[PDB]
Amino acid sequence: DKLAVLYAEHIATLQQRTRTITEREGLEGLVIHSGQAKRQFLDDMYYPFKVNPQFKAWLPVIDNPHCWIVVDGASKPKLIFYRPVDFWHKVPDEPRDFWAEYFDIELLVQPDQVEKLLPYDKANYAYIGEYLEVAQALGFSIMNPEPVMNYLHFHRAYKTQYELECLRQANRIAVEGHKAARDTFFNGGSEFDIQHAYLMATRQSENEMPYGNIVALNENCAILHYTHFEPTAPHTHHSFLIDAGANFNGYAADITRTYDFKKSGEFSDLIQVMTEHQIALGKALKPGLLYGELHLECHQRVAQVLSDFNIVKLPAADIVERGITSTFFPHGLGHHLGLQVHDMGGFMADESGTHQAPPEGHPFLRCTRLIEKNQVFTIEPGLYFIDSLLGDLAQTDNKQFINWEKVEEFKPFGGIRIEDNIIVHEDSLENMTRDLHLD
Amino acid sequence: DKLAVLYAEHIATLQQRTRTITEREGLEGLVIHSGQAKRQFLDDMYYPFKVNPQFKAWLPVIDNPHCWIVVDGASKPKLIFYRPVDFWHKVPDEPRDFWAEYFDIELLVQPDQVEKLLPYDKANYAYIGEYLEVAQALGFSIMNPEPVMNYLHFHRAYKTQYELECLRQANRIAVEGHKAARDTFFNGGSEFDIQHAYLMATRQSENEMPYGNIVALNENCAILHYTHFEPTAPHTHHSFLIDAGANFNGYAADITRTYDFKKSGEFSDLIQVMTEHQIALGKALKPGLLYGELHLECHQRVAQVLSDFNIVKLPAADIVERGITSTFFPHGLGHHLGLQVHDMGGFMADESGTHQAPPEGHPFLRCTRLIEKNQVFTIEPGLYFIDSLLGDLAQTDNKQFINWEKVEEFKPFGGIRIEDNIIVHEDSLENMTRDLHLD
Amino acid sequence: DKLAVLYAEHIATLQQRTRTITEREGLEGLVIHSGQAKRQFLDDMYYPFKVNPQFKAWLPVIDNPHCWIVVDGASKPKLIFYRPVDFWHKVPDEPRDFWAEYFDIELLVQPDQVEKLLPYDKANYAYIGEYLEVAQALGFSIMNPEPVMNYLHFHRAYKTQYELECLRQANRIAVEGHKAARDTFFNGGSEFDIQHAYLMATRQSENEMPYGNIVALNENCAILHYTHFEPTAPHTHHSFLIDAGANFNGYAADITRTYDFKKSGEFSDLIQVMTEHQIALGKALKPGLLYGELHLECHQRVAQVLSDFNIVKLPAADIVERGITSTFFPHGLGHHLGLQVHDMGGFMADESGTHQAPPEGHPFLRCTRLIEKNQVFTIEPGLYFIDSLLGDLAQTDNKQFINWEKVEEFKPFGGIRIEDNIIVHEDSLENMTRDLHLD
Amino acid sequence: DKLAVLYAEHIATLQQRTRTITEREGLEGLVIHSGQAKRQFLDDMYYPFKVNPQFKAWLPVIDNPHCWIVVDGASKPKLIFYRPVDFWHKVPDEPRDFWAEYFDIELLVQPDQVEKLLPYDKANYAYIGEYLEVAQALGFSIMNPEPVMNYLHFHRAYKTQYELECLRQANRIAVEGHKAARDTFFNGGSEFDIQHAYLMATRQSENEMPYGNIVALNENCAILHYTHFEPTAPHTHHSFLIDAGANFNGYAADITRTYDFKKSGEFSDLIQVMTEHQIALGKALKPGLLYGELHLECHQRVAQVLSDFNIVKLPAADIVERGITSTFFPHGLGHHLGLQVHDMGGFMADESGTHQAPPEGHPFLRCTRLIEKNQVFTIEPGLYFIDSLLGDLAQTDNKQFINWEKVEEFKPFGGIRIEDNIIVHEDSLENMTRDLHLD
Ligand SMILES: [Mn+2]
Ligand SMILES: [Mn+2]
Ligand SMILES: [Mn+2]
Ligand SMILES: [Mn+2]
Ligand SMILES: [Mn+2]
Ligand SMILES: [Mn+2]
Ligand SMILES: [Mn+2]
Ligand SMILES: [Mn+2]
Repeated sequence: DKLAVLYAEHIATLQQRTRTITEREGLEGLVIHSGQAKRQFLDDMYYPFKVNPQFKAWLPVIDNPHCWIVVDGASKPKLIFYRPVDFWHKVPDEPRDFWAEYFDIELLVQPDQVEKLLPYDKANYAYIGEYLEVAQALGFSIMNPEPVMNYLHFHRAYKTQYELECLRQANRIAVEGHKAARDTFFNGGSEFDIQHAYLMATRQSENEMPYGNIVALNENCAILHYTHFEPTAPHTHHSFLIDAGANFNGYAADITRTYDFKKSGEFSDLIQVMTEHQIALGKALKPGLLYGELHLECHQRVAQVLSDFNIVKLPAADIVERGITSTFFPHGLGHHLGLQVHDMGGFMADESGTHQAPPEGHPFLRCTRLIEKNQVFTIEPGLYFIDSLLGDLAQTDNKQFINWEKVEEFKPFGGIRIEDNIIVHEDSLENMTRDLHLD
Repeated sequence: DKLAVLYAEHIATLQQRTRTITEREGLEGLVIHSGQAKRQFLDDMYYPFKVNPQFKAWLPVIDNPHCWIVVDGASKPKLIFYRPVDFWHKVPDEPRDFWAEYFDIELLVQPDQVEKLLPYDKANYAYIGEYLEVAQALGFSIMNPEPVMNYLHFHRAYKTQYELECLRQANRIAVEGHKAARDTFFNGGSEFDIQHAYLMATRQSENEMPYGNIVALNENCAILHYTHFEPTAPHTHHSFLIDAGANFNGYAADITRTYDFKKSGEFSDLIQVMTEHQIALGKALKPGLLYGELHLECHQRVAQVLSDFNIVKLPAADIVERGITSTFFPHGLGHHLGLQVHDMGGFMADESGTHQAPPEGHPFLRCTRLIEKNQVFTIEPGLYFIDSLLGDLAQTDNKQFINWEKVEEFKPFGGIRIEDNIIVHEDSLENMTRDLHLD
Repeated sequence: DKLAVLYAEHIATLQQRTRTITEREGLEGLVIHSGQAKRQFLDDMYYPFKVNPQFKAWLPVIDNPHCWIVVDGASKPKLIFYRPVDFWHKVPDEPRDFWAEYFDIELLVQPDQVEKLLPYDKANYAYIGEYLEVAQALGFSIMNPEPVMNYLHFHRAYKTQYELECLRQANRIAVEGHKAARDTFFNGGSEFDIQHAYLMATRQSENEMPYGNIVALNENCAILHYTHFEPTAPHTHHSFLIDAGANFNGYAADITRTYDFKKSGEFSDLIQVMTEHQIALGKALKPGLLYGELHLECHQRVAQVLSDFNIVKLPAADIVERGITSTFFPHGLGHHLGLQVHDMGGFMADESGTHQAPPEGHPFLRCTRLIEKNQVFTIEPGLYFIDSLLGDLAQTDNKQFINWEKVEEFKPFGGIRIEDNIIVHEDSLENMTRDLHLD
Repeated sequence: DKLAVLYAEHIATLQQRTRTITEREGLEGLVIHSGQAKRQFLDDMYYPFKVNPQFKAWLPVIDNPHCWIVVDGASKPKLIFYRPVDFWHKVPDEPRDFWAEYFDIELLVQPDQVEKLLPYDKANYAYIGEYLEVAQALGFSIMNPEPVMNYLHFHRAYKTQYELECLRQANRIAVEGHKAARDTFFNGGSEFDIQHAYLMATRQSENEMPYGNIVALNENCAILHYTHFEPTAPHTHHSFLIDAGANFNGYAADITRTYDFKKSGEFSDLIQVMTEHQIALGKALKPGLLYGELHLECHQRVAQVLSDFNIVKLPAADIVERGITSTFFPHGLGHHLGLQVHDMGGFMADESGTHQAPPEGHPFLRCTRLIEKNQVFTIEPGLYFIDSLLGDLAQTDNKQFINWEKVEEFKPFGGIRIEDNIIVHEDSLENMTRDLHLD
């Protein structure tokens, strides 16, 4: 109904985008491959299927390989839809969903008989997909050409109204998970118990999550890419960090929340100050401003928190210029969000694919691109107590400046990250995460 | 300590098998590659890791890519063990578990720094792994030679005592899952709720499962490769079929049970009668018998049930000779079980790789090989009410013989399968599943 | 094959222990004598053969005298095997059991032709055996020296996985006995019929039993060391108490069960709660705990049962404080079990041999030693109505605290003992008896 | 009542025998020790009690150690009777049996205090017992003096009218036993099953048996000291050799029978012929004939059977001269029987102890002594096909003579032995075995 309608402009929007770049590069159209299931070595099991982002761009079909889109930006889009008819599979209906009518559908019953339903002459058609050799075998010659990719990847930054609804919906699901996650941390459950409380509340499986959820207690908070889910709970609960999203129609939420168990004490106050910095950095988004500048203001804000709590025995500004903040805040402030979690385009200046330079002493910044309307961002300010980095700084001459007596008090809490998913409109911001009553 | 003691003899066995086939095929040794992480197309997210079965045949390291085993059956096996030390990950400990003692362990910090740690001259070493291009770049020319793969796959039928213990231990975990899934069925939970109770009880995540679990309610029970998990319950609970295992040290369990929701009933009775055949089929495993024959026996048994219950209006003997049983029982009785769920060597007559022909009527049978001691099997007799297969039979000259009214009564219950994991001993059968008092 | 595989580590372990103690005490090795058959005074009949425990420690040859072991913990163990070849006995083919390969076996034809095969200079060998006058005669000087006996007896508490499997296997057999014995009790069989049913089911003779079975009906249950087997049944069957085990490869089961003839009654109730105390006392075994204390914990469990059943008219705590419990429960809770029923090392705190003080309440205790993993225990809590012991309590201060009217009610039923055999693991207890599903 | 009256003559008959030898050797009397329970090496378990034959020659007390008889052959004998009073054993009744009134009974409650109930001056008393060390401690100087031993042993050959009833009561029991044994053989029971049917029917334990029953099937029959009891039955049933007795009041039976499973064939005929010969040997007992000759007569009969059946080509008498009957009949013909199975005196010429010479050909014989009245005997004529002896025969110049094709047809049946317990009278014979109609 609501989403169904917003889709019509989605198509038109893409249809145009296709026309522009097809006709510009001398192509008669694109052929976009959802992809294939990957078989495990020597085995008859498969890896969980992951759809070509460039395919699901067009429609919410994320769970079906051997699917093909042919589009030129002029003719109605033709879709080749894998619907096999074996007795061991639930024979699903012919596509009668909202997106169906917007495509010329042909049913493919066996993955090898595609070679007939694709254009006879594939000399001016671009294959957009992973399986290069499977392409060649079919007749294709042009395969993922950089101008088409660079161009398509630039305009992915600009979401249609359909996309923006999808992302809103993804956050709604995620937020529900986060509440169930939070509640089981206060009951004293294990990492494993929490992860499965989240999945339970989202009503999504481990493999539907758009990224592997990070569910950390105590020290594990500090570990940024903490994958493991400890089945037994710790002897004592101090801190809980969860970074977990959800899927809707190919679009990802991405929400991080840190919690103190005692709701009081130095760590409790540390999160609340960081929250203040987060929300502020959340509102600082506006078109015209380069994303890199918010990243510089984040280091400024952390430096302040490090000064005020006497983790570092220096004024805010001296902490920044010395390069100390990077030990406690080693990662980007955030990134574009959408079909892919770390979404495409966030480094680009123009549709050619030209790189937008990163600032000051942060040459690895994820998202540096000029903020515009219809762009969706993450805001992930972090403050961590990581041993390997604290160890590296201990060797460095800055060692004298660090209050190690304070650091050691915090190590059992691990660290903090707070992440929201923000839409930038023309004269307003839509904090999708905070608009849904998640503290 | 028990597992540890069995493991010395595991190494001795594999060293001997390795010495036999390397000598036999003119090889100086062989190099077994754990595998790599697969990056998703155009993305920075990866697929879940899946260790090379040939790698995990040696030791229970299933979570670690960029690991290499160099082995000739005479020298102490060399283990190149991936252990990166980055600040965003929890530093893993140097391998110190029971198996470490049995390998000369060198640590590998960067995957591409492996060049220096493999044999200088890879002339007569066979690479065993998925990643052929990498093998070539490193200088290997022999890769997965059929003679070696066939030999190893043949002898994988004969479990060491180490392996049988692993498999036992796997069953033990899976049963905890089965118990919890059953209880939540009888409390009127959804397919999803059930699945997540299984995960909760076994304390293993979705991707730790040896295979995608099948959690079906009522009508989904007839769908053999049912993968979906309905978040919402059906309105009325009739039947529940769960086929789900567990991992221990790289060895799978593989258990199916069917339940009726009501205490009693027609389907209730069909379950227990089917259960009676499954036990008897389980007991009919005896060395020097061709598995194929038990499959034939299964068809006889399934016929008797179809006759007795008045689903088909013929005597059991007519039902087999008319071909009717296939419609209700279309798959194999079972398979070898081990490192792989459909384990290697199961179609083999000898260690060259030569096929053992299956029975005339069912030429698509999995397990055809001569039963022997120290082999582990499944026994999955089934009776399903499958639409596409029933339709097909309504077209044939057997339509008159089917009680379509009684077939319609059962359709809401879907189908039945009951699967156990049995080790075959010299003068006894150990039914790992039933020893654990699951019912 | 399972036990065969475990044996390897067994030999290793014993070798290590031998080498440790033989070096420590300046011994070049030790000689371990199986024993001899004892002739009956003035007769040409012999007593039944009872192999030296120190001999069977190494291998399961328990029915052969004139066998010798020479070991230093380093060189391959020598076995002098007695193999007489006269027409009047069945000459079995040379040793080819799973243990053969581990020994340099030299055949002995005549027991007095052994001096040829033993070390010429016996100065630094210790003789371990009973037959001292034979030791001296062959040239031995050191015999059963305390330093060595003590060491071997201390580490006998730590069972190899082989030894644990042996002990499980003995329980398997014993349990078959207890079922048959229980059954013929309920069929109104005599003590003699029960015994012979036990032997019939265990498929072991009287002389193969690791101890003289206790098989007691009615009032005989009150007699702790009841060796008689009354051939005619009593007039009424009230109670039955069987303490009986089995042999496997030289290791002992030691199970006790008591039953009421009617399933109902007060005595019946008493069994049920004694059972519940016995189970709990079973689960209370833990590494880092003096068995001593578990003995006391029993006493207060016993008192509570006497309180709850109007046998003693005091609150639990005072009952144990007076010394009332020791009349109804006049023996130890249990003992180490292994090669010997009351296995060695039970009361030592160190491998020197020095004692482990019993609690202040009782200085009679068999087993006082600090519990650890890979140690096997009996839990024999009991409550009896012995006249003699009740007669002494009549002649003391606490005489007017007892319910003589209630005691006479129980005296037809004799008493209760409930004995299990439990292996202590690191983070679990394995109750061998109850794992086999004898109630 | 019946044997209660024959006891007084028994006592008296001994009182004389004593007086005679005590007077003659100049001793004030004898002290006869029942014995002691032997402790197992390093253990708290004991061997089963075996009573001093000399102690049980007076009365039937076979179950009780630490009993002492003081007897001079003049006064009424004294009996120290072990009667402990502890809470772990049944306290039995003060002797009130048919022998108690003939002894001045003194009660012993603790073995340690026996040197106070015995004579002050032990200088002129002989200790008769096994425990030479315990004697010295008590003060005895004379121990087991040969003149006395030889005398009592000589006269043991002459049974009192009491002793002859006892051995009649033992034979009654054994034969019930033997019937069960035969029945379960035909029913296809194992050696173990047969043995326990025997013990069940006799209502006596293994250790109550006067000797180790020999229960042999098939090829085991050829084995003379076959002690094993095979728990599983053999493939096919052919033959069955049992040699098992019983006990009454310290007096042994000793009966052997052989059977054929088919009641027809050549082996069935060989038994039948051998049992005629056996009965004819059992009738050829006459006072005044030296047993030595019966053996020779025996050897000449077996010879006949070896010529009749084509085992040996030669005629009866040549067989005997060539010495070849010692290959098929290599043991004695029989022996005196009483308190001990191979009873005392059977090699003695007179009461001094001088040995009666055995027949020239066979110095290796038990019984050589002249047959007289009141002397009980065994006749064990045997024919066996023993590989050991038949190997010694084929490597001599008598190979040619025997029929090797024929022996190989009998080897499956092993051998034959038939044994009866006969009282020799003045003008009659009393075959106690066959008088109770066992065939
Ligand atoms: Mn995130
Ligand atoms: Mn993010
Ligand atoms: Mn299966
Ligand atoms: Mn399965
Ligand atoms: Mn015990
Ligand atoms: Mn016991
Ligand atoms: Mn005999
Ligand atoms: Mn005899």
